[PDB]
Amino acid sequence: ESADLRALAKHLYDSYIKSFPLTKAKARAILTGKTTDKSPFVIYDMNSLMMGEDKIKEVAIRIFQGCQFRSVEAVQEITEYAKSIPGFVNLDLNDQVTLLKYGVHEIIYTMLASLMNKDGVLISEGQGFMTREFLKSLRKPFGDFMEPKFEFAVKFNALELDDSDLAIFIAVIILSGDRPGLLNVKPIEDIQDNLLQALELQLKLNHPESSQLFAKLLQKMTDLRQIVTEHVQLLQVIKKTETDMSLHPLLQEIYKDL
Ligand SMILES: *c1ccc([N+](=O)[O-])cc1C(=O)Nc1ccc(C(N)=O)cc1
Ligand SMILES: CCCCCCCCC(=O)O
Repeated sequence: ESADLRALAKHLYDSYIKSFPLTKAKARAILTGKTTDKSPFVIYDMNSLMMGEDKIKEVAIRIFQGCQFRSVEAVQEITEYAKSIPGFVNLDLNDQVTLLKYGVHEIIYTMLASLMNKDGVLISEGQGFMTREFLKSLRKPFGDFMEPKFEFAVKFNALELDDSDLAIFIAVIILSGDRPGLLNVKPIEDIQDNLLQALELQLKLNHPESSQLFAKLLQKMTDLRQIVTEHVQLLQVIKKTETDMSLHPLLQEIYKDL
């Protein structure tokens, strides 16, 4: 019944709003100049960077650590959203951990796109805006850290998803079931099947003139999978380049053996 899928969609959107404080709708209002929201301070060089902590350890490292800790914050919100996905907390505890371990970066980036346009990314819960060129201008290893996220976000944002779409899409991601190590795959797939049904109906209702958006959105799951695997290699590069730099353990466990 369509009715139960709508209720699932409504449930997930509600928990998404409750777990993610900077929605795509707010981020768009911030990025496009709307009077519901206030203007970000735009970091685009070192000096504007050094005025940012007024208004909102070398430069590239300082930024990379803020990105690092800003990532843990996202994992916490994602983990809290996950708990609301019906059936998730009833799964084998070890499979929960595995679903999160693998899903978290594909969801963090997917929701991260909401904060991006081709020019840069919202930072410090939308109060800041660090330009894409300033990030690309950073020293050798960190200079290329965020570029592939921007490239993805540009293509992803072209789908023009709203938060109510993303809430279901993100749940679909978490409940994959093709994740390595999963002890009991069938109840995960039963959940994902319901979510995908929910996602599909949601996209047809919310984007009726958007042909095959459902298919096109699932295909984007390929780009996410690429980003995450690409992202871990540059992590290993920096751990060996900067012996002195400390990756958060919560994040370390995410990359442990992929
Ligand atoms: C930055 C630097 C390092 C890592 N990492 O080793 O996992 C991750 C990041 C990163 O993506 N940080 C981030 C993600 C999402 C947001 C957000 N949605 O606001 C902020 C920062
Ligand atoms: C999106 C919040 C991040 C705060 C500033 C830290 C830099 C992270 C980034 O470049 O995305």
